[PDB]
Amino acid sequence: PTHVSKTRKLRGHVSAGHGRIGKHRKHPGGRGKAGGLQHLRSHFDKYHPGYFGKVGMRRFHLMKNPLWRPTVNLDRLWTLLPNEARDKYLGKNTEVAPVINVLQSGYGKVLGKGRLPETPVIVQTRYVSRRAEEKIKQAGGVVELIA
Amino acid sequence: MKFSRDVTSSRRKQRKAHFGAPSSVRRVLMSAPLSKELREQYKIRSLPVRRDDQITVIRGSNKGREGKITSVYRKKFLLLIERVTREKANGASAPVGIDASKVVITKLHLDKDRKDLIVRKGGKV
Amino acid sequence: QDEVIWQVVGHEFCSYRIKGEAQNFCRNEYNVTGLCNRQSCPLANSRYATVREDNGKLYLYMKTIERAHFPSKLWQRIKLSKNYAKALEQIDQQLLYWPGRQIHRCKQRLTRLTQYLLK
Amino acid sequence: TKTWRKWHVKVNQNEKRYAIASAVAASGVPSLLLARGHRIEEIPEVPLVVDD
Amino acid sequence: AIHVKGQLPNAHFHKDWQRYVKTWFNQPGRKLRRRQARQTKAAKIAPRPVE
Amino acid sequence: RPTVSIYNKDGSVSSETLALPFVFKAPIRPDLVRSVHTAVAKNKRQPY
Amino acid sequence: GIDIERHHVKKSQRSKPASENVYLKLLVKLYRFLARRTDSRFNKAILKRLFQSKTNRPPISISKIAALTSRKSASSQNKTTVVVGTVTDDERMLTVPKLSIAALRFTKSARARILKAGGEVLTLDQLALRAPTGSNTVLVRGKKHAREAYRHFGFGPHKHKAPYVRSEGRKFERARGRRKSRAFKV
Amino acid sequence: DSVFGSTTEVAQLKKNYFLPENIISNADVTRLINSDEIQSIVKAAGPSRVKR
RNA sequence: AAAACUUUCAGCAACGGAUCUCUUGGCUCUCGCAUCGAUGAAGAACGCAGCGAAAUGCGAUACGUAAUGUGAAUUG
RNA sequence: AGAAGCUCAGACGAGUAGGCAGGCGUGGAGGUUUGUGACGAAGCCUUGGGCGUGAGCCUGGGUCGAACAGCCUCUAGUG
RNA sequence: UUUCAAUGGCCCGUCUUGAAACACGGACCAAGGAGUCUAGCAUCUAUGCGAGUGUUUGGGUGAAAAACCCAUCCGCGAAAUGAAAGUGAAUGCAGGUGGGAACGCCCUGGCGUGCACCAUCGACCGACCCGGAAGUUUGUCAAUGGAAGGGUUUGAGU
RNA sequence: AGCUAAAUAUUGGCGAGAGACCGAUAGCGAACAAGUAGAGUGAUCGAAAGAUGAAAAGAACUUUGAAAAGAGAGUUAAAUAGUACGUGAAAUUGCUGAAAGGGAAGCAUUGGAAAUCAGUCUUAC
Repeated sequence: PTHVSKTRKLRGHVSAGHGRIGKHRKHPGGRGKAGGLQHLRSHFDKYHPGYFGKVGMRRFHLMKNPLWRPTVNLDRLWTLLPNEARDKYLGKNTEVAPVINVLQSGYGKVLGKGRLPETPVIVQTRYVSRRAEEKIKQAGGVVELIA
Repeated sequence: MKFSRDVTSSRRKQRKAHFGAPSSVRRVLMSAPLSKELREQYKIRSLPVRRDDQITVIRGSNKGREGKITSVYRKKFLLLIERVTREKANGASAPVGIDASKVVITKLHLDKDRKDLIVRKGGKV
Repeated sequence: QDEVIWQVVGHEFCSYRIKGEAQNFCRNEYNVTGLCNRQSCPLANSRYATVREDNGKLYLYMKTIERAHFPSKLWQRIKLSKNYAKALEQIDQQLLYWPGRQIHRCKQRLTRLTQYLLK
Repeated sequence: TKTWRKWHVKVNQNEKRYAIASAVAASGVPSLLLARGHRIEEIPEVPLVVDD
Repeated sequence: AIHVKGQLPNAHFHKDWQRYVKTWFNQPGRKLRRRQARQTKAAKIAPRPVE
Repeated sequence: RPTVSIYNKDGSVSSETLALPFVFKAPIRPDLVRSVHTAVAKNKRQPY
Repeated sequence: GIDIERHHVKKSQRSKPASENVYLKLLVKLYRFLARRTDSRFNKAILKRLFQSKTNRPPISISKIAALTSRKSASSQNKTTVVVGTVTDDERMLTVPKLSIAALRFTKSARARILKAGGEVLTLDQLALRAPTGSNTVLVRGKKHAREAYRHFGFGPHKHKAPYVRSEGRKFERARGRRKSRAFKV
Repeated sequence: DSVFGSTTEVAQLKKNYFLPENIISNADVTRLINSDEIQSIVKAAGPSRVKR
């Protein structure tokens, strides 16, 4: 609100907490990001390096949708399934192997961080890492590419 | 509580409507209750005051005073009642105005329009 | 739960609490001390007793843990219309087992009410 | 003063539901009803439920 | 002149933006208006589905 | 669960009773209710 | 006149929770009595951690508790785990071991998984009955500096901390002072 | 029961809503402090307001 | 050095119009509506009442005529 | 034992710029107090009394004539 | 309360090393009169939920600008790295070591045990510098592809 | 080459309903005879100003005075409401009482003097 703020405690104090020797002036140091190479260089160099100059090549008319590729790791593949499917298939030897379509989960690539249980599993995806596939095949499952 | 949104609850608007009411609207604003005999005879609780009516003062310093309505003085929301007067210093007499809600009608000056008004307001004659 | 009630009503809004500028008075119709405190908090104590005055007649109120859900039968009434001494022994008897230290407080309260009644 | 001041203020729906459940629980405690200012010294039971 | 921690300010507010502030105080009113128009269309177009 | 009595139009107790809903066992939080009430009571204000 | 360095020196301590939670104050009131009527360092530390704030009480996880209680030698057995904070679920572990945790809050997933798979969930007051001196209890803490603020604290020349930047990309604090091709790297 | 549900079973009229869990199982702290489980181990109580 | 005078305090009386209470006003928001003019508009000027300067209203049919409604006033 | 309470002991106390904390006062909003009021509310005057370190608060008498306040929270065109 | 006597007491505010200042402003009184709101950001704190989170763009529902409820998206977070092409995180109980909260055992220590946090030594991921094993087909001699392995380089990583 | 409803906008006009808005130095410049009075060749500039009482019942009459008025009386709940009208602050002013004073005054501290005043007590046991 307003009643638990300052300017309710500086009522009576001259200068309102901005000092006498220097005062509260409008823009004594410049407006906005003015500086950065002339008199704000100390703050800019020590707290925002890399701010000035160009790095890299431009891309004209960039569109994010063709680049859309969220990634999921192996340690979340079984959580992508419903609880009933995990109960039916995790740790149980069956002729029919559970399938996870990570694309319907919102993922464009399956990454290999984490461990995967020993039960066989079918992973349907667009992209996959090299050792992500190695662990899936190690766990007895297969990776099928989706497009 | 009022549930219509065509009617206003604003004090500003209600006071403005009352004090800016034209003469025809003030006619209904100046309404008086009927006496018990008239109420049981006409099945009417209240009628607007008319000149020549017979009334009795029910509140104020003139409580109980009776007389014929000499003029319903609409622009001040006052009733002037015969013999309800005040003695000025110089010796003349000035009328004392009584609000219509502070009197009770004991005899109506019946016209055929007043009879139509009575039977139109769920009454009989 | 009794502590929940005190933390809700004791330090903040309560219809029987009268806070003025440095102190708390408890006018609650079933308190003895007249001050606000859990030990003496009538609503937040399930087993507690009081005295109040009525038309020359003294009244002792009690309430238990069993009837908490029913406010109508929650408090129990007894009336006294005898001299002070006997009125004292009644509170002594009625409280020699029930509150713990309310015996002395309601003896003090009964004292002040009987001075009221004579005046 | 400006019209584009923030008049309405957001509460998480879960915290709104928390408060509603807490208030219903509070209504089920006779001591809180008396403390808030309700003259329930003679009502038969809390919560007071009447027939349909 | 920028001496505090945090990211460098980026406020695009160097035009006359107060002239073009858009408020939503008519959001409940528009919602009711759309409801009434939808119901008016529902009653007017007969058995035919509204969509 | 504890049961609650049902009262007729004449104030008498009816035989039918209801179990206490689980909502009455919820935590009672005056601070959180006050904070939500503080905010919700600002949602019908008109601008000035 | 006395030559004293400083006068009236309070150090840093919190004497009560800044929270206005009635039930937290009830637990604090219990552990105030327990700390000062017992010689238990456990009770004193529980009282101090009840005073602590949200950033000073990081959430602990089911798997982290399982990891800490299954450390080779360990001898964690059936000893109850005590954390002054929230216990969050870890979906990544597919089987939850039989565990006993006492905590301020359990997330709905974490509480369901613990009860469904083995052990029990306790509040800090129930712990005060079973182990009123905190005997055979594994007191654990969350990672205080896993908070995002510590990813930025101490930023400077050659400190390798995260700068406060509005966006991530080739245009955002990446050219001068960040690589040798543009003047220097700092 | 349909409107608010329980703390372990979902409400029918509120989706994926469960009644909140308290941080303390029993709020009767005085009786829990004065219980035998606590007073059987707490060291002998020091004096109250002490003589000077 | 007593009075006068000057200053202070209090009472009463002046000067002044603060304060308190009010409010047919303003401000802001929402809802609904779409209708100026060569068939003379917006605006301006001069007039018009038994007794009127202004405001309000009207145009030599001039604080208005007709028609419709109400039903007995207007009022200094 | 308004445990946010009670109690014991020791050391200590200057301060501009400045930081922090707890309080006093004002207009409006929610709740509350069987709240005060034409048998005199608000305001105003006072060589009356009382409280607080203080911001202030209460009261006797005079004037006056229509509304106003305590407490818990909300808020601000708040000294 | 008033007045007297004794002692003490310069005119306040302001910039200033320094104001009683022969430095500035102030004849007097009443009323008005200056760190606000908004879009962000950062620390801290409170609350809810928590690998999730956010109902209020809308729709439903209320006769009502409130409250209540709600599908699908989406924001932020759950992955980084590089200019890009691209690749993309367990040798180990998700390692050692040092100090460490709490606990246990023993007779004050000792012994275990080690959360949190730092010091440090590694392991892994991306770039950078080498190294080119398969494998793919098209140029098979090749074209393309990148494995093992090495640097003690680097990242706002695991 | 061309037309086209709906969803969208709306500091104006018109009709409504509101408000954690302002309360007569505020809120629109204007609550009132306000874009008025007044200013400027002109473009333009642009105020101040709400409150007797329930009712004028607005003070008949006698008396003094050239009159204005005063003094009685009268009206009223009230003229400590008389239109110079609710309440009526301060600056500043006159009267009265008290006090002080040899080229400032004010203040602080301590007590005297004079005026003024409360508590306490009287009782309870």
